[PDB]
Amino acid sequence: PGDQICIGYHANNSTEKVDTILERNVTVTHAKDILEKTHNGKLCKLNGIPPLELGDCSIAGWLLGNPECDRLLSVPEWSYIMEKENPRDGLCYPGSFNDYEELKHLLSSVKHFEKVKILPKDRWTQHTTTGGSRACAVSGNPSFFRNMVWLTEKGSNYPVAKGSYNNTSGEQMLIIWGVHHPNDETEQRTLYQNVGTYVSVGTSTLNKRSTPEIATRPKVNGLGSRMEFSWTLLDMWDTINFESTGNLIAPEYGFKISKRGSSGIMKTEGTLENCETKCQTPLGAINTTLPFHNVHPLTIGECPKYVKSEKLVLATGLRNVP
Amino acid sequence: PGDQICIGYHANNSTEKVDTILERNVTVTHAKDILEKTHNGKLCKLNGIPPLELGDCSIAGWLLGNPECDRLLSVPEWSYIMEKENPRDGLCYPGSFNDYEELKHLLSSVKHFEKVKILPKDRWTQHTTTGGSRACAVSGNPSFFRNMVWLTEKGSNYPVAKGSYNNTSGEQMLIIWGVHHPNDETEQRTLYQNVGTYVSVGTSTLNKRSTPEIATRPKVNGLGSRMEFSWTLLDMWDTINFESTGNLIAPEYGFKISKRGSSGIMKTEGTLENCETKCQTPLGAINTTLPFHNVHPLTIGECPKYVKSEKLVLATGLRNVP
Amino acid sequence: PGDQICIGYHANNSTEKVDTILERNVTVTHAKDILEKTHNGKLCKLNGIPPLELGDCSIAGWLLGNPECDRLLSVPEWSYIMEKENPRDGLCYPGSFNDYEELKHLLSSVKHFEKVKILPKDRWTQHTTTGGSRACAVSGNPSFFRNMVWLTEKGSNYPVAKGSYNNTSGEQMLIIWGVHHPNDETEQRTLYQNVGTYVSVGTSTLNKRSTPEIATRPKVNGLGSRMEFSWTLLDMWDTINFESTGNLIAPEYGFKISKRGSSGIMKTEGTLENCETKCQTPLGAINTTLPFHNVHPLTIGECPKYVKSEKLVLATGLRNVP
Amino acid sequence: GLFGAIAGFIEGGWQGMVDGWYGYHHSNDQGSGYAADKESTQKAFDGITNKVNSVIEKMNTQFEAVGKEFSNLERRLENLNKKMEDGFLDVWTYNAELLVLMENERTLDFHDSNVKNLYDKVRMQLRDNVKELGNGCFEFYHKCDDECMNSVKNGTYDYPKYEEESKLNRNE
Amino acid sequence: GLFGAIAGFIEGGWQGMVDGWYGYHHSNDQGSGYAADKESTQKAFDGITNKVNSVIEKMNTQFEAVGKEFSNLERRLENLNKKMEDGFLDVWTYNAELLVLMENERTLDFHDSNVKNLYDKVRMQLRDNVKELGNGCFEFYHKCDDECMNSVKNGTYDYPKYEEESKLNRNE
Amino acid sequence: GLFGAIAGFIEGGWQGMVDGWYGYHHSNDQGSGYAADKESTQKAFDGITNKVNSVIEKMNTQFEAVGKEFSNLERRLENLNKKMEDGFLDVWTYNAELLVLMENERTLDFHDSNVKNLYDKVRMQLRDNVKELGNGCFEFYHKCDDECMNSVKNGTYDYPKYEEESKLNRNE
Ligand SMILES: *[C@@H]1O[C@H](CO)[C@@H](O[C@@H]2O[C@H](CO)[C@@H](O)[C@H](O)[C@H]2NC(C)=O)[C@H](O)[C@H]1NC(C)=O
Ligand SMILES: *[C@@H]1O[C@H](CO)[C@@H](O[C@@H]2O[C@H](CO)[C@@H](O)[C@H](O)[C@H]2NC(C)=O)[C@H](O)[C@H]1NC(C)=O
Ligand SMILES: *[C@@H]1O[C@H](CO)[C@@H](O[C@@H]2O[C@H](CO)[C@@H](O)[C@H](O)[C@H]2NC(C)=O)[C@H](O)[C@H]1NC(C)=O
Ligand SMILES: *[C@@H]1O[C@H](CO)[C@@H](O)[C@H](O)[C@H]1NC(C)=O
Ligand SMILES: *[C@@H]1O[C@H](CO)[C@@H](O)[C@H](O)[C@H]1NC(C)=O
Ligand SMILES: *[C@@H]1O[C@H](CO)[C@@H](O)[C@H](O)[C@H]1NC(C)=O
Ligand SMILES: *[C@@H]1O[C@H](CO)[C@@H](O)[C@H](O)[C@H]1NC(C)=O
Ligand SMILES: *[C@@H]1O[C@H](CO)[C@@H](O)[C@H](O)[C@H]1NC(C)=O
Ligand SMILES: *[C@@H]1O[C@H](CO)[C@@H](O)[C@H](O)[C@H]1NC(C)=O
Repeated sequence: PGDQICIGYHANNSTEKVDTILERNVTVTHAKDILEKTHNGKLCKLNGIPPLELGDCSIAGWLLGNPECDRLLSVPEWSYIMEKENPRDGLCYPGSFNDYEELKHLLSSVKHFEKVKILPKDRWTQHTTTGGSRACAVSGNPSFFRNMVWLTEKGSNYPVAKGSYNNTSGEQMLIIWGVHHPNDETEQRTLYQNVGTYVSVGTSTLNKRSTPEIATRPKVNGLGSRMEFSWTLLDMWDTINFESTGNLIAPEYGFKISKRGSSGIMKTEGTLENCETKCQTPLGAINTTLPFHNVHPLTIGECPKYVKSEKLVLATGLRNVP
Repeated sequence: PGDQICIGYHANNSTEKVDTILERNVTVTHAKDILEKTHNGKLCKLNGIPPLELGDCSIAGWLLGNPECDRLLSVPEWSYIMEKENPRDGLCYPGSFNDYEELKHLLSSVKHFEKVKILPKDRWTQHTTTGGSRACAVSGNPSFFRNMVWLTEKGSNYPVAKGSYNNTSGEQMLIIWGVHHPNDETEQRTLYQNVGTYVSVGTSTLNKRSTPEIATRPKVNGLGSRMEFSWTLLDMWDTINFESTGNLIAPEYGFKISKRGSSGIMKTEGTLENCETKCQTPLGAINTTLPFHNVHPLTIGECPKYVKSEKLVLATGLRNVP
Repeated sequence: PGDQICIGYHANNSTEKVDTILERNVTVTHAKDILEKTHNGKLCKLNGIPPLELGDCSIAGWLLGNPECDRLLSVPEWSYIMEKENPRDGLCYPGSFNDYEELKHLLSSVKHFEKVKILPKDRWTQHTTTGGSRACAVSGNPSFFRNMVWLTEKGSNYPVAKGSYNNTSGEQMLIIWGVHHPNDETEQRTLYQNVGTYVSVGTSTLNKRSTPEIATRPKVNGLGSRMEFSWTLLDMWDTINFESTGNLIAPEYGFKISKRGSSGIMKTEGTLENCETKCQTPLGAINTTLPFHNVHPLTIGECPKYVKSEKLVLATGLRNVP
Repeated sequence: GLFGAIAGFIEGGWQGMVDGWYGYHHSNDQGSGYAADKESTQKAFDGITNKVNSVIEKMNTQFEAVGKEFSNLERRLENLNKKMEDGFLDVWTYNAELLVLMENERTLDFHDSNVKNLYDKVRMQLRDNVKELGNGCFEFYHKCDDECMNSVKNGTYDYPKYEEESKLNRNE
Repeated sequence: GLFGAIAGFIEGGWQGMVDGWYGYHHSNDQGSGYAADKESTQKAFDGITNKVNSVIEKMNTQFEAVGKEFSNLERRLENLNKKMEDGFLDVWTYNAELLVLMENERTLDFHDSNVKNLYDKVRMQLRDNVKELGNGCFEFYHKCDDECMNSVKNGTYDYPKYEEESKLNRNE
Repeated sequence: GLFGAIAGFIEGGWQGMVDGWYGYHHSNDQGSGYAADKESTQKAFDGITNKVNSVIEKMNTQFEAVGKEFSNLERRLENLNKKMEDGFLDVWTYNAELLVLMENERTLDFHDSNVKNLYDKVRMQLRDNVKELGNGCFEFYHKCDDECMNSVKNGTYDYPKYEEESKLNRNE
């Protein structure tokens, strides 16, 4: 019976488990979990910059100036935009918004606008501009989208309406305009006096026209009439020309793109809380140094890479043997 | 010369071959082929539910009611739709179908319609409705799409035609309408008496109009004229309004979506056989428990995963050594 | 002290390094670099067939026949098309080109055209055809796109203009036409005498019409007017019919697709050099037998597979041990 | 192979061992025959069954092509759709083929390791009561009956027991 | 495991060896105790640290979903977008899960190899001055003090030194 | 490495062995020199040649970017196209880089295994007619001439032949 040296290996009281191709549920002495599965359940500032919280307003409601969205008439730079799935306050006067999804996509790379009064309402001296609707009422009286101008007959006449704006603002500018599609001929006559009217818009690259369509339609927000909006990005130093014999809904303002960068519209019913993050998801903010997470695929900011995994655990130590 | 115990391994008469990164064509004692390469060459019922076999009819021919498609006037729930590459019976009266591919895509998630007589033909009391064409003839006489109504002059007059339908059916409803584009002015006058006509359609969300275009075009099915069809999905409890002074091709029916789920349109020249499957491909039905197949990428039902591989064989046993 | 046989392994003076999952920067006796990182910096013939070098011309400038592009009036088969990012010579008369990106995509699979005089200018006996513009001037005088015909008033009249062409050429044919949108009413009257004009185009499958839009727009190349071009592919044995009361810009020529195959439009500011390759990138031509390259993702010809890698080196020998 | 046993120092397989992947052949005064080692066979079977399930299960998260149609004015969109569906198809074919190749390599080497480890287990038990012939066999420095062979095959060989009997044989 | 040491011929681990992954337990007249082998532990630590970085770093080139919206007349385009984003998501989940599984397999086998190689290093040094017991231990054919044990643990055992002392012990 | 031979118990390589990856150095009364083992070298060469072809061939089913253009009103479509082409590019870069890393790991270990197996083959043949020094060398208990060295290098050493000559040397 003599002396001994034995070779052996570490064991401990670790219960950490990993999988292999050949075996599952192996206990190891040390392991590294590389998957973040937690978040704080809140919508936060992103690097100290708050999101734009639309509340009950849609993108269209904001930019057109639905009177229910007046808190948004001037907003500071944002880090992302929060929009509800079905915002209540959009087109108060019913209708449509051409290339709307394209406009929202643009907003993914815009972090601020400066709203510029490009076509001041008071310069429409040959037309009435006080036009509004009970569908956009404020304090019981007819009103209208704050950023738009409904031109109507003045003194029983509607002369050719021409407005133009040269973009001297120093950046590309978003401009929206509309055409009013009445319910009937009496509406057309009372509002515009003219028939067979048109709305023409022209820049160096855009030439888009419209003839209003009179037709009885199902009532929405009380009206069978509609307003159809369109938009363009006016390049620096380019001019936009509006020309109409009736039915033009003119912009008073343009939105100069004043800051660009990676942003996004987050779909959420929630509200901004007093918290800070580098990584925001629609479910809540992530604070981790782990390389992967499984929280949500639609994240904004400096985030880990998303995977569908329930677990990602790397063995680092050896098989833990009793 | 003493006793022996030897350690060894199994060999057999297996000729099963596998590949590795380091070696190809290795004989192993046991292996598992995980790739299904066979099918029954037939189009079958899918879980006992037969497909809708269009035969020589296109989707448009079916839904408009081309008289060559009369067997399809009422069809039961289906599991997939079989359509030929170039069906003969589509628009018998030549023309076009706006957003047709979008309509076919909708059908991938629809498994049944109930055709509802939304605008019964007899209620057009101020217009002629018996209008047809030799291009859609039946038994040697002019006829027309069974589901549509060609409104024409009655008593040498064409009053404003207005029809409306509130979708009380309990599901979203597919509705198609058209506009007739004549070859010449004499055709316009004989059919409608009016000039500078229009077709307007309006729901809570859709506002789409048209002015017919008179122009000489190459003859198709004998005609230089055309009919241009459009469609919409009418939401539950929404109303559709048709208004026209000429050239309207009105629907008589709507197609209520009565069953939803994963389906699809299979492109095939073949015919349904009396067989049953859980997995259908355009080449034939698959019956396997194997996890992969290489039969065709476009499958319907509960199928294995498709790969381009000619072989997928996993070694399970060891190298088979003589 | 006795005899010895030792087992050992090769070493050499190789400094070749490879990476593994467990270790980086390992010196090996032999290795195989499988990544091509070099190119010749030139644009070359591809298998002896030169590209079509547009120079300062755009695709539109070429096909319409901008007078600055006259060297391109007849061009032989090409292997790829070289286009600048912002070619100077496109629509000399300002306007737009409908479905332009679709047309460029078509060109990826076209290697030659035969330009066919489908509607010879001299057959417009009831209209003036010598119409041009200072915006497309040649030697100080007004001129016009070489492949197009600007129909105007003759003898103070503009009768209905009708032209038709049956594609007997033996292949599908690209045909372009336009509509002129004036700046004002005096322009419309001086050019066409008629008002409320239209341009209609019809084949067996296409029915596309237009009413010119008169409107003041910002000046481009000196003009507030515009020309809006459209195109179609006319099938073999199909007919195209043009009909107009004013504002038609007719094609004189069609482009018969005379050779098909894999091609492409390469965006480049450079010029063709006297060199030969099997693989062309926008940065230069590749000559390698290596399976991967990292030169540029947009290659034409028989090329290696592109990856973003800075290095791909496979160990073939063993660890090189001093 | 990697572990040097299969088609290595143990030069060939046994057609005569039909009841397992690895095992024994013994030879003594009472006779000779084959017997599978049940323990090591079962452990390899369990691993291999786990392997195949793993390879299948990881490729159940695979792309499926959906049938869509496009107009003659939607050729770029059609091409995008086609490039996408083909692209994923190529990725998944690659994943499947590579996984099978890499894992086939590992399966053959796993079996080689299992044979080597079984050999080593017996070797480390018999010690110098046997000669290692170099061919997978051990030749005993003593008579080893059926009960004696049975002890080796289940790891109950009594070396302290045969210690003296063998040294005399080994030296004489 | 692949190399037959961990949960193999060395049947279990040591709770009493807290300062490393692999090492020694000695027993002599002066006493007994545990000591980690620092060299082999550090080399494995370096490899494992490299492994984890590699697996992470290779999956930093990963797809990100971008939020886009589509009209009720853009359902095919919407579906294409969804199939694409889901498709890449499935590919990257597959890459991550597979990489972790395959590399976990290799990590356990790496540790097994490191234990076997350490054992073999000591074995090849002690030669016939010890008996191989078959359990990871070597029993000395001589008294081996603390300085003697310390020489083995850092590879400075003097075999030419104990050569004669042990043969007499081994034979007597 | 995994098999413990290369930069392991065989501490370094031989600049003097220029004709193969693995082999011999012998030393006797007649002299000394290097010789590659042709059989094991060729078998490894065949495997390595197969490996490189495999890695290349499996990534010939790779995505290609096609040049398409989009209007200023098709920004979502443009972004979808870009995300797709970039996405596949990232997937294929990942596949290529990972495959090369994993297979480089296996290539170094393959060579290590081949050296260990060659060593073991010679060991199991010479048996106790030699001493295992622990450094890759065997020292003979007899004079082993050039013809004798040549028999070992091609596996025709006659142990039954030198059996008695060596035991006397080994014991005396
Ligand atoms: C619009 O205003 C601009 C700025 O005053 C006018 O002038 C230039 O436009 C060019 C267009 O590329 C710019 O590059 C220059 O910055 C501008 N500077 C100058 C010299 O004026 C432009 O003329 C105006 N447009 C019209 C139609 O008058
Ligand atoms: C269309 O018919 C419906 C059902 O009769 C009418 O009424 C409601 O419509 C709302 C719309 O959201 C539904 O939610 C209800 O189920 C309906 N029930 C009631 C109380 O009638 C609707 O008024 C009709 N439309 C018109 C224009 O009269
Ligand atoms: C256009 O010209 C063609 C060729 O002369 C005319 O005829 C046929 O058109 C069909 C259409 O599918 C082709 O398949 C044949 O090759 C043509 N051959 C014959 C018999 O003519 C066609 O009639 C002309 N179109 C018109 C409107 O007259
Ligand atoms: C893993 O093993 C543990 C015991 O070691 C036991 O709870 C169970 O069998 C396994 N757990 C899971 C989640 O599979
Ligand atoms: C595989 O090996 C067999 C003989 O073992 C022989 O037919 C041929 O060389 C190989 N077959 C194929 C299909 O490569
Ligand atoms: C790789 O090793 C070399 C010396 O062997 C040395 O230059 C450096 O540490 C490493 N080089 C790089 C590029 O990492
Ligand atoms: C080992 O095998 C023998 C057969 O001779 C048997 O008697 C004994 O019980 C076995 N031991 C174990 C551990 O089962
Ligand atoms: C080996 O260990 C002993 C401890 O007794 C020490 O004296 C000696 O310096 C060590 N040798 C080396 C290589 O450090
Ligand atoms: C082995 O090598 C010797 C060289 O001395 C040669 O005579 C003999 O033929 C060789 N045996 C084989 C198997 O070729």
